[PDB]
Amino acid sequence: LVLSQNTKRESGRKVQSGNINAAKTIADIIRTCLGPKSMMKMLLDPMGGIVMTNDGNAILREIQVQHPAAKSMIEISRTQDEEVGDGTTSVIILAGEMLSVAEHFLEQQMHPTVVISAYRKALDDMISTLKKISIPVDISDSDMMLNIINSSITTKAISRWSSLACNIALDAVKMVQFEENGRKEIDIKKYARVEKIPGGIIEDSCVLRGVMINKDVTHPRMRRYIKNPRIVLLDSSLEYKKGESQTDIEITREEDFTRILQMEEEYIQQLCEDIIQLKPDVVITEKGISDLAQHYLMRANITAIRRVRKTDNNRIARACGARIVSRPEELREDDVGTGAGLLEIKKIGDEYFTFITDCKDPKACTILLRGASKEILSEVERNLQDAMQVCRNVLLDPQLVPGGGASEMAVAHALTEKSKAMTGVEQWPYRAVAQALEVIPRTLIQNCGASTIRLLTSLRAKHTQENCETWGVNGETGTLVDMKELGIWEPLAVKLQTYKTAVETAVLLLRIDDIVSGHKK
Amino acid sequence: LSVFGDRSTGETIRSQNVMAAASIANIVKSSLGPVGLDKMLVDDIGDVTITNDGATILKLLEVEHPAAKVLCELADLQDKEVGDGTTSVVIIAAELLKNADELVKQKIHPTSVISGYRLACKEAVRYINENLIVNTDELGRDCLINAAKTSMSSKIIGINGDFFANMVVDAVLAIKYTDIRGQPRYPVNSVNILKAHGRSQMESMLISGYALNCVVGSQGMPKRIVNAKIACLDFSLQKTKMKLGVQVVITDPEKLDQIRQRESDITKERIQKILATGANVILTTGGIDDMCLKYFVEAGAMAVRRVLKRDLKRIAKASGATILSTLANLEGEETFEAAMLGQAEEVVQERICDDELILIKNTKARTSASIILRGANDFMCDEMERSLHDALCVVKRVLESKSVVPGGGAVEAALSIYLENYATSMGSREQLAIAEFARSLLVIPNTLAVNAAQDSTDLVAKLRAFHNEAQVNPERKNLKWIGLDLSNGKPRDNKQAGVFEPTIVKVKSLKFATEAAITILRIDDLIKLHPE
Amino acid sequence: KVSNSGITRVEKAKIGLIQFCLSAPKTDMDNQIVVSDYAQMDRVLREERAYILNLVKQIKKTGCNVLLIQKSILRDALSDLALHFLNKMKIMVIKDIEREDIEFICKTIGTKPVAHIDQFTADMLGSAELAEEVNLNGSGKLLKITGCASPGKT
Repeated sequence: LVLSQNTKRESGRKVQSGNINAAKTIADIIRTCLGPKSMMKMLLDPMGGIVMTNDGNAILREIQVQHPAAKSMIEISRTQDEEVGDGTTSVIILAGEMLSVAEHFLEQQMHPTVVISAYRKALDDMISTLKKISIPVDISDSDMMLNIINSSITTKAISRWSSLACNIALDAVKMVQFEENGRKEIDIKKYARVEKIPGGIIEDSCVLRGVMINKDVTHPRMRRYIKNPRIVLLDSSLEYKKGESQTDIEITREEDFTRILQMEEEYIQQLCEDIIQLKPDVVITEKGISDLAQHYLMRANITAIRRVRKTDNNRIARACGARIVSRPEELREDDVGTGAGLLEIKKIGDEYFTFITDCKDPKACTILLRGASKEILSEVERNLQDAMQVCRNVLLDPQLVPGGGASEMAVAHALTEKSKAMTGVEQWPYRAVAQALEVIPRTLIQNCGASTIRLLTSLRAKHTQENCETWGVNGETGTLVDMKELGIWEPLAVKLQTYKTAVETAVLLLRIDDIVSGHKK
Repeated sequence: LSVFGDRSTGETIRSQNVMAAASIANIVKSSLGPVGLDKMLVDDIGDVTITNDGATILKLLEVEHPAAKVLCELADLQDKEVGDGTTSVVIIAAELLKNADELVKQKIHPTSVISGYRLACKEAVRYINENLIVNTDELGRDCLINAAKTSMSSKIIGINGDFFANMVVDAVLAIKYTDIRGQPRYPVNSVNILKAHGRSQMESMLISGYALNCVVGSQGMPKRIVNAKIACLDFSLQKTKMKLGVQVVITDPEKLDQIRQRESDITKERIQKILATGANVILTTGGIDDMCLKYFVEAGAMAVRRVLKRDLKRIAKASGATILSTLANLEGEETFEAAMLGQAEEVVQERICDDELILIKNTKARTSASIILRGANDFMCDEMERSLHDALCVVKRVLESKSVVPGGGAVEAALSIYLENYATSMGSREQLAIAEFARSLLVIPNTLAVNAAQDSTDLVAKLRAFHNEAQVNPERKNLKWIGLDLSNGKPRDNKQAGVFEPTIVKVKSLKFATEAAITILRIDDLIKLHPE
Repeated sequence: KVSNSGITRVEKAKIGLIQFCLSAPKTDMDNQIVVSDYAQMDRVLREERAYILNLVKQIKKTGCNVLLIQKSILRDALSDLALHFLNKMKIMVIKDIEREDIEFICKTIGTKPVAHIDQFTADMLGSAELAEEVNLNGSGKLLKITGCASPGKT
């Protein structure tokens, strides 16, 4: 025994071929999932549930692997999804085909590093080219935004609900802008809560100008319907609490016991009139609520809700503009819940809910998803996540790119020109990258079901013409279509991060040349 | 006659040790030089770790044979001292051991070999100090970029080497530090490195300041402050305990309420004393309670909890704030002074990869440098941060010792022939050890070529020929040169090419390799003990 | 290793080795503060602060600048608050001195220890030409005290 006693090793071209095979398989298991013609994939989770979704990221996230490079690709997919939402419908496919053409230069005995340098030059030129072929677009103009969203979503199940989806996403994203950064305000996608409630139909789902609380009134008396409520956020518990410093009491005289019993009652009262001094209407807390304080608030005709999740508290506060408070004696009218157009408690069926709508200028909002069943609802919300993500990306960058593979073909002939002007050994890898790019439109074609070779040739030949870069591939017709009238547009940053992570995947995998197992630590 | 294990002696154990050393060498033989190809480890459970830096590999690789553990520890030490050369030093040690044994494998008495090795190391370091190149005349940023990007190849980032070297040199010059009163020492690891998967390293950004891997404690509390009011506080923020044993006993119930009242009012007044100073930013390794959070929101200040101690110490050094374990004074009363405050132009939490991290820009007291990495996966990001840490290490060496060495193996290129000539001087048997030292040390070009996959013998011969010519016709100002390359598979002048390495790398490398050879070669028997 | 953040090198340092802990006074036999009243809270807090303050103030008044503290695993070691005072007053400080090392140390630097406040006096404070924390091992840091006017035979 020398090295580690049951740690395997493998070396060289075998390792490179194995990793390339793994990457190719990873790409392959998803190649059918892309495109407006896309398939619909469903998963068997380890612990019983059912998950069905087109989105590649979730598909891969429900994959465990043994070969490592596959795990690397998995993480790559999850990163791209996190950053941009979609493109993962394409990113891993592009990376896999990139690698597949890449390996062809290994048996050329072409050492990897020079190919890597070629890839880096390729990425630089691709970024430049895409920036040259963008289109800036207004952000205020609503219907163009809706068109963008429809374009980015007409690949998953929500397509037939495109109008509702686009309106939902636009409404949600537009009204989430924390202007406190001067003119550099940032939107956030953790206040845009998504709630899945079964029953009803997709058409019933709508944007609620407020928050959803899956709780109920603590006592019968509090009114379940209020026009202009005032809201107080009590982060602290509203009841008598442990003396944190392990206090103790040693009474001697009879009255003392009943007196201390009265004292906690009195403290509860103190908190109660401290609250009511501000003339509130609504009491919210993440902690519990004493039934005695509940009594006093009832006597003041004040609605109280108990034990709500902290994130939910934050969202409510952002909804009615008030700020959370943990000290009733330190309560300030500046945190009065002004800005709640209506307080209500309905029944969805066997369960109460809390509606706080019609805020003056709500900055927080949750979306009410009402469909058929929790798994389809989860698919819907994943699609909504992707849509609202790309919408926010647009609100960060007003630059757009013609998708449908059109940009890909533009990049293709651009790199072809650079290559034929760029003599050297690295030339062949460069044009190899160019050719590898061509497969996104290809996959579009097969998922459509048309003559892939002739269609692709017509596309490429069409795109040698300088006068037009907007020629792309229609999802359903399977015919060459200029993208402008078709209107499938995408945010620039999407496709940027797409290629960028792709070539990173390429370099990271191509540098690998050996395997070692069994670390046991 | 020992229970629970046998023993091995002489030739068997010698060959075994060489065998293990060669094994360890071949483990990393493929990860050195501007064409080095990185390693990666399926751990046991999928948490893989791509890396080409040898010391990392050795540490993460379990080892059982003794001599191999010796080599692993040597690699770890080298990393603790240089940062690269774990690319090289392990190979050097193994090759020297191999040839030394090959001498011993015949008969040759080991201690003679050891003495020859000692002489070889001393001669070699002296000749290097006669082979030194000084950067003081050379342009600072120029040679810094050169050394950086030289280290940057054989790594994931060598392609972006130019950009990365620019960033690294900017950071290191921005982390200047006045030492013992006579030294401009530059602290490695002072620059902060944060990994963030997502965009490419193309978009990886240098921070003219310091960066925090923390978040805003209270969502209602603001996000950006254009003012520099930054206070540090080790002292945690809770409604205080009695903190040792102090039981509270009540014989008059009338006061329990007021007791509880101050149980929080103590923290309240502490906070109010802090804020009345006007500090708008507070940091705390200790806990932060919601009681304090709401007060801060009502004040609109900045609060961060559970920050690592090193980070806040760096904050104090940058902003000029004072680390405060508590509030106190030369007099007993707990007060707080604005003089304790540190400054920085603007402090922002920003969302990178849907995770909010806290930035501190342009502390006026002392310029700080932090670097953010952007990449595809966590694997590439953390391996590149290892790379960058090595980069900062080597640049620190360059600045600390105004002295540079031509890279690409010119070192042993010269050393082999120079020691070859010097060998005949001794006249003993030890010149045989000297010659074997030289020939073994000639391994670096061999590995370079094989990893570059061309005729290695021919490149090595051409190198030796050029250097031997550099040892004829002592008018060598037009006959002394230096260089070797791989990308074109033919020699060059690395001095012109910019391929440079810091001197301390090769110096300490050869010294430690010599020590390792001395240790392992003196072995002649292992005795095993099966455990209790 | 050192325990003060900010002091690394001291020149003309006067050394003193102290055994009694620097923390809240905890008696050999079981003791406890009782709280029953109003001013008890702040009187406590203010007064352990005052006690530690008296300790450190006398320590400085002796003129010492380098502190040595032995193990007191049985009970409280040097308190954090006292460390704050000492660092405020710019005193070199070290925790965790092994009991077996104490005889060697006092032989070497020529400084008899002190186990109570009163006995701590400028008479016993040893002096050494230089003392500081070297930095080797990259970050493995070590203590040196070179040069002593009272040359220990060790």
